[PDB]
Amino acid sequence: PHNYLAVIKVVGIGGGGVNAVNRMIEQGLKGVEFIAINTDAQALLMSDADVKLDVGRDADPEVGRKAAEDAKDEIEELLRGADMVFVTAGEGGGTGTGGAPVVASIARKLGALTVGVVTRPFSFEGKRRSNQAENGIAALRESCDTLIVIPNDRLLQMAVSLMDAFRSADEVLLNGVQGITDLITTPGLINVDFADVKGIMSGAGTALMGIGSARGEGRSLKAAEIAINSPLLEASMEGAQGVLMSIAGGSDLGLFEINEAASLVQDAAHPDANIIFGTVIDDSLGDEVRVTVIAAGFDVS
Amino acid sequence: HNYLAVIKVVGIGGGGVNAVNRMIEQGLKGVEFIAINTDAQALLMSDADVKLDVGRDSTRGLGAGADPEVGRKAAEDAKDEIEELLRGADMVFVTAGEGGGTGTGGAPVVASIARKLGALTVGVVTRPFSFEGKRRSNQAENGIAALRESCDTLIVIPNDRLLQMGDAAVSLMDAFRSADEVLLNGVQGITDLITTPGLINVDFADVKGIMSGAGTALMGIGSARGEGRSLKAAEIAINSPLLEASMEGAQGVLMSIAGGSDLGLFEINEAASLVQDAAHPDANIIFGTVIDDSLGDEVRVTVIAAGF
Ligand SMILES: Nc1nc2c(ncn2[C@@H]2O[C@H](COP(=O)(O)OP(=O)(O)OP(O)(O)=S)[C@@H](O)[C@H]2O)c(=O)[nH]1
Repeated sequence: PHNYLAVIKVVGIGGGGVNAVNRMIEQGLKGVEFIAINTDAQALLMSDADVKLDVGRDADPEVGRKAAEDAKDEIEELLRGADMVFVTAGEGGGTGTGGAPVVASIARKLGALTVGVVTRPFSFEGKRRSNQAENGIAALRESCDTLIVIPNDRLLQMAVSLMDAFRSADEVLLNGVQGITDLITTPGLINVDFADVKGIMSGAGTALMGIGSARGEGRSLKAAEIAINSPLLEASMEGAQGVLMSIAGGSDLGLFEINEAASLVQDAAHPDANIIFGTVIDDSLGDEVRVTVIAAGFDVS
Repeated sequence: HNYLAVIKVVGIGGGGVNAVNRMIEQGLKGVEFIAINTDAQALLMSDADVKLDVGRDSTRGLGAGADPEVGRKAAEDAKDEIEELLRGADMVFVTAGEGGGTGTGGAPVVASIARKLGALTVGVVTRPFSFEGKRRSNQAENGIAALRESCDTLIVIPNDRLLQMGDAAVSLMDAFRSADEVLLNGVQGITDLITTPGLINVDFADVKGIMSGAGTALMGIGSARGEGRSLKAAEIAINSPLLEASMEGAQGVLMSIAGGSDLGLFEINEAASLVQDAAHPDANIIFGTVIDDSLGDEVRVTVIAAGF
């Protein structure tokens, strides 16, 4: 599936996934195609995504899986020609959890680089029966090139109130897509080869994410140090066999400070890691920079 | 506190969704608008930020047939989904016209979810006009009782009182537009204190303090222009037919006065002094101001009375 404009499709499925996609649209995530797949028969969350599919008209993960399988031909036509496909059921469970692995499985058989994004709920939300959430991860993992896992519990170490906890979760979920897609789609001083992104993420397994932000003097080293040490990475970093790092910032981000952060991440990473590094121009940020680190794979000693 | 409060306004059922459309058309700022209904077509014409169609198999997109139990089940069936839309709100408004199936039965579900999450939860609903018939009146009564259980504060506006206000409504359509406007005035009279304060700043913490667990409430509205406007608008508000002449009895009162950026303390204080004198001798009264540079020489007073 060769392209020089990388075709990136972002699929939100189920109520939480469509809601995640609506937030990306509302925040102006650029360069990707949004697809909203509703999986529930009794309700429909509307969306401004350019492409929409209501497979429900026909809160169990099993119900979502069969609804998605029932619509496999339509989903495939929707995904055909993508170089990369993100799939997420977003926050909360339900039918989207059963549908996401089917979308992933189809994207991968098509040859797209297939990236799942899945959240672990906060421990205080309790647990609905049969271990559903943890079976959704395992199903998603069997059919993704890379599954990015966001353990929401680790956000309470980044003092957090309940509303702040929920909002922090929504924002890091949006970053699990945007951090990577911006690096591919929006030019910075340091640009990356999509084939290198593919070499890092194809068949790579589960990955964790870290984020950091800083302003003013020494901002790049500071934000990179926060990101590399993020509790959301759960110390995945020293074993990771593949590391992707993106620095978003204004047009005036200097080569020297860019290179300082690049050097820090190479020191932090396993000696044998592939490291993909680049920058993103976002003039809306003033003097803030924002760093995303994706750490994929594991040390096998 | 420098805290940025997140406010979500839910309209559920046809009347609630039309009220939310009116809030959007009048430029109410600082809040996210959510529309919930049992009719995919009506929702298509909503301008809300989030639109959720519920009860699709039970109603097949034609509303609850005036049956509140149908509306309750459609909302409850979509509880996890509604909760994920509300997650993160500091304050939630639930607005509807009581008396039909979708709003009557579904509003208490929305409010219970928001309350369980700990958001300050404010209902703003109408009673149907008496000419709509006794079944709608009874259904609304029951829906209001259920909603009151789920809200921190529930503001109830009787549509019958609207007919004693303003000019004689030409037509059913204009009367319901008047209902839309008063539901907007009830939401905006509170949220603009938080989102666009004037000289006397009443913030989210202050509003939570007086509206948490306050119970059933009434509203009055008044506006005037030119010389003596603040005293005039405040007197209209506290005599409002909507307040059912209950200002004297209220032990909790929130008042907001909106005016241009040149609304000054003398004027503000003249209106507050008027309202203090008409209030219960033990009333807790919070006075706040709103900047609204679109108003001209006009000021708008809103009074929320609770604690009877
Ligand atoms: N504010 C406002 N209220 C309305 C409007 N139309 C009707 N109402 C009031 O709202 C009440 C409930 O009507 P409506 O909201 O349309 O029903 P519903 O909740 O959607 O219930 P349904 O599914 O059985 S049709 C009516 O009895 C009437 O008093 C409107 O356009 N704006």
